[PDB]
Amino acid sequence: VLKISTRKTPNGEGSKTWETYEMRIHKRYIDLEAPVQIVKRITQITIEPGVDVEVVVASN
Amino acid sequence: AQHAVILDQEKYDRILKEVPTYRYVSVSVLVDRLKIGGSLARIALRHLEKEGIIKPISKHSKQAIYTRAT
Amino acid sequence: SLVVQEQGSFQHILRLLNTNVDGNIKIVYALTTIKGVGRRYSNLVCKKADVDLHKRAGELTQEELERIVQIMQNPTHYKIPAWFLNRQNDITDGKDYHTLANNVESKLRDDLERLKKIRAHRGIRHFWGLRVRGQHTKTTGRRRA
Amino acid sequence: GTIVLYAERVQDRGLSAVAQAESMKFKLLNGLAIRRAAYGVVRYVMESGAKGCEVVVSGKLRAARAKAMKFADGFLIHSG
Amino acid sequence: TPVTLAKVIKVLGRTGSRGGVTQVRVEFLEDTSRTIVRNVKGPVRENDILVLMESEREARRLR
Amino acid sequence: PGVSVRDVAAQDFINAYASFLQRQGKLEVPGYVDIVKTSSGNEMPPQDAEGWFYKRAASVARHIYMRKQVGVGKLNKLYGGAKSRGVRPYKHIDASGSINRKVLQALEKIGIVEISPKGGRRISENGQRDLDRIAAQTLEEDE
Amino acid sequence: GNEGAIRDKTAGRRNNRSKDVTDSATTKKSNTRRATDRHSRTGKTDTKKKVNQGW
Amino acid sequence: FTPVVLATPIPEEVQQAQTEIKLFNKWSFEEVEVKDASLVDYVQVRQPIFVAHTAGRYANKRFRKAQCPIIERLTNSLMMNGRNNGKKLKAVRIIKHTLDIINVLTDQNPIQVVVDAITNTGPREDTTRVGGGGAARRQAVDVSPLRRVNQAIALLTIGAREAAFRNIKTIAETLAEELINAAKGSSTSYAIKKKDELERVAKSNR
Amino acid sequence: GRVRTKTVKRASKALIERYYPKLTLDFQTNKRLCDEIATIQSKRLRNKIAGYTTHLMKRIQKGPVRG
Amino acid sequence: AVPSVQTFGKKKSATAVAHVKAGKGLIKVNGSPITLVEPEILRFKVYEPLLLVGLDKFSNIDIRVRVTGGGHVSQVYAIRQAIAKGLVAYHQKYVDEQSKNELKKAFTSYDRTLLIADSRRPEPKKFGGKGARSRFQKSYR
RNA sequence: UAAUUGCGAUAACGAACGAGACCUUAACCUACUAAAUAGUGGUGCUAGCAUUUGCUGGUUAUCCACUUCUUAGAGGGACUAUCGGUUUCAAGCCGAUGGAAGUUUGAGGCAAUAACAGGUCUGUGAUGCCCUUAGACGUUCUGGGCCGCACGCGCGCUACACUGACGGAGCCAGCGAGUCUAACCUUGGCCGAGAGGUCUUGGUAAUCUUGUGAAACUCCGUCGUGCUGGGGAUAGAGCAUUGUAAUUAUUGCUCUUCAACGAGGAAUUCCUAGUAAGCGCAAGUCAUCAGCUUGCGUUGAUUACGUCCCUGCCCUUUGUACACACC
Ligand SMILES: [Mg+2]
Ligand SMILES: [Mg+2]
Ligand SMILES: [Mg+2]
Ligand SMILES: [Mg+2]
Ligand SMILES: [Mg+2]
Ligand SMILES: [Mg+2]
Ligand SMILES: [Mg+2]
Ligand SMILES: [Mg+2]
Ligand SMILES: [Mg+2]
Ligand SMILES: [Mg+2]
Ligand SMILES: [Mg+2]
Ligand SMILES: [Mg+2]
Ligand SMILES: [Mg+2]
Ligand SMILES: [Mg+2]
Ligand SMILES: [Mg+2]
Ligand SMILES: [Mg+2]
Ligand SMILES: [Mg+2]
Ligand SMILES: [Mg+2]
Ligand SMILES: [Mg+2]
Ligand SMILES: [Mg+2]
Repeated sequence: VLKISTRKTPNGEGSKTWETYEMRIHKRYIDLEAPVQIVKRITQITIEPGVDVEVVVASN
Repeated sequence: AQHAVILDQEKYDRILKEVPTYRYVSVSVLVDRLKIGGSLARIALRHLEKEGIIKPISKHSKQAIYTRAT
Repeated sequence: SLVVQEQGSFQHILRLLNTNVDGNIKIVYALTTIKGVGRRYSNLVCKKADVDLHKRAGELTQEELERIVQIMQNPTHYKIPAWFLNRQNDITDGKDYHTLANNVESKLRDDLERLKKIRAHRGIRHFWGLRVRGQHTKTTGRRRA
Repeated sequence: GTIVLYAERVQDRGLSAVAQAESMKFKLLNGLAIRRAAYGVVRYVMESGAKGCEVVVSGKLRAARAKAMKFADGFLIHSG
Repeated sequence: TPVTLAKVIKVLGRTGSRGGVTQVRVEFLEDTSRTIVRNVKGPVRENDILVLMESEREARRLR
Repeated sequence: PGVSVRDVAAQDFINAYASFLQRQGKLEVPGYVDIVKTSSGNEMPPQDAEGWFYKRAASVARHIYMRKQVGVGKLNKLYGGAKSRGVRPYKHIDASGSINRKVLQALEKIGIVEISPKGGRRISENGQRDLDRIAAQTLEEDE
Repeated sequence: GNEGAIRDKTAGRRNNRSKDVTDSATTKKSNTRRATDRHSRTGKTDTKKKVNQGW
Repeated sequence: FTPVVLATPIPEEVQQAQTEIKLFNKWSFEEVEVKDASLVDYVQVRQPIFVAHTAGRYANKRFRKAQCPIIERLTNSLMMNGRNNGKKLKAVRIIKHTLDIINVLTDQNPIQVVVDAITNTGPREDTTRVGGGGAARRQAVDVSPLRRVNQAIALLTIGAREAAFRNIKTIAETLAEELINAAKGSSTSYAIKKKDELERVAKSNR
Repeated sequence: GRVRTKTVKRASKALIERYYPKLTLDFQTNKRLCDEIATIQSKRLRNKIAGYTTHLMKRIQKGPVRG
Repeated sequence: AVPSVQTFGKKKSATAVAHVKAGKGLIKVNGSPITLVEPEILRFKVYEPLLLVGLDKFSNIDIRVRVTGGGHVSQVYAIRQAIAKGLVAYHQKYVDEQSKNELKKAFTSYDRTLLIADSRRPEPKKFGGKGARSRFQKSYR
């Protein structure tokens, strides 16, 4: 959870009110053993605005 | 500076003959007998235990506590 | 540790290094009433002089005291380091001293003078009876003088 | 070629805050009465079938002293 | 020195402008069948036991 | 029965080992000990003077025995505590890595600890050995 | 220069200390105007036409 | 008591006194009775306990305060004055010591002696600032049991805390001495003096 | 304070009005009835509601209730 | 495998897991006997279940406790809990009900929340004070 | 009632905004879907002690099984439930039981209409008008200044010690954050009294720093009421780090120097449970600098559970020649 904690006032007067924004980062991973074909079939599609898909290979 | 810090010969004899009758004996008790500062009082507690008189019925730092032998 | 006895051996108050030291205070801290011997310094001098730090100032054989002073005013020979010392790197002969007793009063004045005499700000600032380490002087320190 | 733009109309602007704000701006700037400009906006948003809508104009018209107005119609909730 | 013990029955309420004081009716056990209203300082509930230092001078309102 | 060292109260153990290392003679004690301080966050040196190097070594050993591996950087943190910054609030401060590193080097020459892969210092088989022994010694004083 | 700065008597803590403290030091906020917040000073005025014509 | 051994073993005084009677650090909760009517129901004792430490939800209701064991109340109250806020381990040990000390003097269950000083220092009646017109006199009141217990604890500990401040006697002895002197009010104890002086004034405005 | 809002109390009325046969002195089943028979947008509000239609049910059995 | 259950205990942010297998009566915590636990003044707080229910009763089992998180008191309240729960967990699956219940009767009738974890938790600080309720000082003039 | 929250009375009836609902976070799931970036039991390989099986460790994969603990999806859970007392037996309040949980479950987010000449043109390439515009009020470069010290006022930090200081030893969190066209978080190894230095290393991170082995705290010792070894201001002399730059001492370390302060007048602040108080840590700022803040967990109380005396506000009644509304 990404927190930013600012004063509300753009200046300085007033009882010092504080406010905290937060951006929630959700991260998942799924492990698959598959041939070459399905991988691209599975990566090109299921694509979504908002979700960041990243595919790594290899055992290290 | 105001007394109780050394071992004035008569003092040791005071420490042997004047310590029955103490239902309670500890560091504070030893200082209260117009004698011995806490330090040599603490050395006394150990060396009054060299043999008897005091029964060790409590542990440690800050607090000691002792009772007359039987 | 032990119960001791002693005759008339130990004397209360003893005067070494032109200053008075009370007996019946543990010899390490007893030593500190000398100008230029803080707790650390005394502790090491005593450890270096082959003395028992269970002993008061009062006890101590003349010889033992003899040693202590000797080491105190030559800390370099008797393998006390130098980073242990209040005047490393003089500024004239640039040797490494450890200035003690009546002498530290002098040497403070010596330095305070060298600054004033060379007209450097810290000196001027000293001459004025002000704070010299750069602290804000608006709100703090108003009794003094 | 590794970046690509595509324009696209919006399914009825009437339910878009941002669209209707920029409309007002254009109403006043093109020189319309204030209540006229505000009311037509409210009565088109409503017309585009909203549950409710409110328009504030704060600032100064002609007089030196500044004022505000609320132009509202139909239903709104304000919390949670 | 006479001790006089009374058992609290019914909490009456708060007096004293501040309100720390609570009115209450009691019944002494050493010869019952006789009620008195007292003023208390501490927190009180029913069946608590009060030591009346003197046994006959009940009070009322407190400013 | 058969014993470990975990079967022994920390202070009862460490003093028992302490005594032993002194009672022994095999060591390597820096020599700056008696003038050094243990941490920049301290005020006075140890009051054990002759000794206490045996104490930390004992402590240091027992610690490493109780874990996989540990280095100078961690011991410096273990042994350090609060430091009065005079009139400014307290702050934790690490202890000195000279004392520690030298303690690890000593214990190893004496063969109670060895270097470890991955990193740091690992308990040694010959440490396991002798620690489990004196622990057993310490439990048999209460028999 | 600096030579002057030390040579200059009438300086340093000693001197100030022996000088009485002014009373502007122990004063107030002064405030000056705030009970006139609502009473407009412009002397001008809008008018019921120009306001109607705009709002 | 018939002993019992398993792998990692439990010591003799441990096995013995425990399973048998459910007694304190090692003092008896049985016997130990509240010599003043009332104060019972407000001086706990039974359920018995090993030490005076307890993650107890004793605040969230008005009178549940009273169900806490009166020893652990006493120790709870030692741990204050800024520097000592929290520090219950500190406190707990002081009591364990205090009790041992008290035990040495005059025998008696030390926890019982605590009971006596507690009862014996609670103002049977007091006073409060009533209006009546600016010139505010003092109306006499009869103080509740709870206020009588509470106040006793505060008064007892406080007197000792002040005795303990700035002298060689340890905080455990000053507590002990206050307690003992208050076990039957010798009027040489800070608590009784203040109790009795409270009831003096309470009487003279009636 | 645990005084129920109007939405709840109003929903209890309306329910008891048209489903008195079915419903019960028991909340747990009264709970479940609500899911079937009525639409609510939160678990909380549904409980809220049913616990009160339960309460109302519970003292109807011992004489009428106004409204 | 032998008969075995795992339990845990919590207090503040401490969490103390226990394993109560069948064995010859050991009672270790983190890898040392329960007799070595420390803060020492509170040792009888974690002995507490054992004596509450009869120092035997453990002769057919082994206990290992592993406390991570929390602090130097909360860990003691967490380990005692997991012990007592472990004893009731086991009987529930391997002994019989009555045995289990009698055991719960002893703990509850005494209790420092032995079977049941304290819901108490730290309330968040809010701006304007160094505390959660505590407020920064003010002056007016 | 926390609530124009409801009950009830009732020329009103039935509703909408705001309150509530809702949302977020902290609490309960041996029920569900899983996990070599979390972890457990078993087994191989292996060390130490005991040996009679035992006890305590090692081994980012030598295999097997599980999901209790950790993680986060989906659900479930509580609705002041059951019972009781009280009340116009109305809404409700109170107690006992059970329960993870029964003070709006705890804490927040959101939050109507209206008022103010509240603050902000010094956040804005938001902005009207006035001013200025080449000897500039544009801009940049060098240097000083915002820190300047008879003094008044506020927030704070550290203290006056023995429920303590010091020295050894025990030894436990939670919220975070970290390096690409770069030099961020730093383990480990050596060197160094320390601060630091140096050689390497892991991590764009549940993977490495880090179990952030934090501090109060606990234990065994020294000291022994003495301005004492409480306290650490002020000042001297040296060593290092950041930076182009440290003088008016950035900060860090070492020796020395060793002030006031012995619980604080009139006054005044904050606070009701994991709260107050004590105690540290991460984050913002940040080249370097926290005695500040925002959050975090650790230790953990005393005392109410009331009232209208003080102070502040809200409501009704009432007067008004005010309505730019007692400025
Ligand atoms: Mg000196
Ligand atoms: Mg400065
Ligand atoms: Mg709403
Ligand atoms: Mg809301
Ligand atoms: Mg330490
Ligand atoms: Mg530490
Ligand atoms: Mg402190
Ligand atoms: Mg699970
Ligand atoms: Mg209950
Ligand atoms: Mg203005
Ligand atoms: Mg602006
Ligand atoms: Mg400024
Ligand atoms: Mg402020
Ligand atoms: Mg310490
Ligand atoms: Mg060097
Ligand atoms: Mg790399
Ligand atoms: Mg001094
Ligand atoms: Mg100091
Ligand atoms: Mg920072
Ligand atoms: Mg600031």
